[PDB]
Amino acid sequence: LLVPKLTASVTDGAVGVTVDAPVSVTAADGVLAAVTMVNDNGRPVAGRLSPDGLRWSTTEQLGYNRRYTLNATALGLGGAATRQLTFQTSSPAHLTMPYVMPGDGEVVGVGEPVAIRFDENIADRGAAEKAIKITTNPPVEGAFYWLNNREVRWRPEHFWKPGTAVDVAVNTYGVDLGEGMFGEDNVQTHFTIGDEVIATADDNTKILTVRVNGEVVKSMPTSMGKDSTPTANGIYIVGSRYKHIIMDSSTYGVPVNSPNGYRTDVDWATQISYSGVFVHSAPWSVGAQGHTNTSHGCLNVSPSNAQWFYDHVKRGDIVEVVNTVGGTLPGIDGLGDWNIPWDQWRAGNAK
Ligand SMILES: *C(=O)[C@@H](C1=N[C@H](C(=O)O)[C@H](SCC(=O)OCCC)[C@@H]1C)[C@@H](C)O
Repeated sequence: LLVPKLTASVTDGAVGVTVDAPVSVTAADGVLAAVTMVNDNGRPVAGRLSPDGLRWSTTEQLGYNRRYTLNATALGLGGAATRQLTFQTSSPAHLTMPYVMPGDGEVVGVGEPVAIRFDENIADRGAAEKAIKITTNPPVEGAFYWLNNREVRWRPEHFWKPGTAVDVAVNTYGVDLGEGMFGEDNVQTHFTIGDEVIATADDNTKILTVRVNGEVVKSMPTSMGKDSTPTANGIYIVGSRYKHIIMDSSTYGVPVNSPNGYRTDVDWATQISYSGVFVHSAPWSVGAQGHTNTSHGCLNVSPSNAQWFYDHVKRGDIVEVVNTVGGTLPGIDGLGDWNIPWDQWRAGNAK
């Protein structure tokens, strides 16, 4: 003797409906005979009705600042039911776009953190972290930590195991990231951890030793930072690499015209900190390399050793500098994540 029932995921009259989720309508004691959704201009949204006729759902992205009208009719054996629902979606003050590293499909070293950089300051860090789904295989515990107002990083306690798949789903579209700011879009990346490559620069020997899966494969005489501009000790993540680059001290805050400044074109340069530490070709210091520290902070090595390093070291490999007269690389450098104690990194700084 029964009347079909409709259940929609939105209510007639709702405002600030968030656009992170599809809109659905379900029939009970009947099936769906017509479902249309239309924006404020009359333009159809459309979606998919399940084969059994019980569940309809939008299949495309719904937009910010829209007024949508949903019409639905369920026919039962015991009669009909029609509903019309009109609702408004979120109206952002601003949009932020995330950027993920490392690159999709890349193979990286064991020190590569997952990085989500937003193009605006994030007022609700908690909401951002909750929108980011990380899958690891083999599964391994990790945690988020913020390097600044825009960039959050995720990593395990220890260096990744080689062969780990890492999947990163940044599901920020439709999510309120605080003070009126909503994600511009979703982004996705997937990467894999490659060989373990750790290079150690010991100031006691002035040798940079590259170890691949625990074996020494290269031993590089090096000249590090002179006593007045020493190389900071600690763990550096390998970033980008250049056949040649102009090193401009202005990039890192220091005027070229200034006393500690510089502008020099160099070869075979591998970046290991945002503060501007590189491993690079230094033909002028070949005689100092292995003996005395002469640089601004860079790991000077021979031209063939620098090119070797460019060819054999990858994004996410590790350089550890030890025994220098300098301090420790900042944990928030950009490439100094591993210098923050796990207890502190785990507890995070979302609040
Ligand atoms: C390589 O020599 C680079 C260079 N490395 C350092 C560094 O270790 O930061 C310098 S000096 C920055 C500083 O504040 O030193 C203390 C002196 C008061 C610079 C970034 C260049 C060629 O990229």
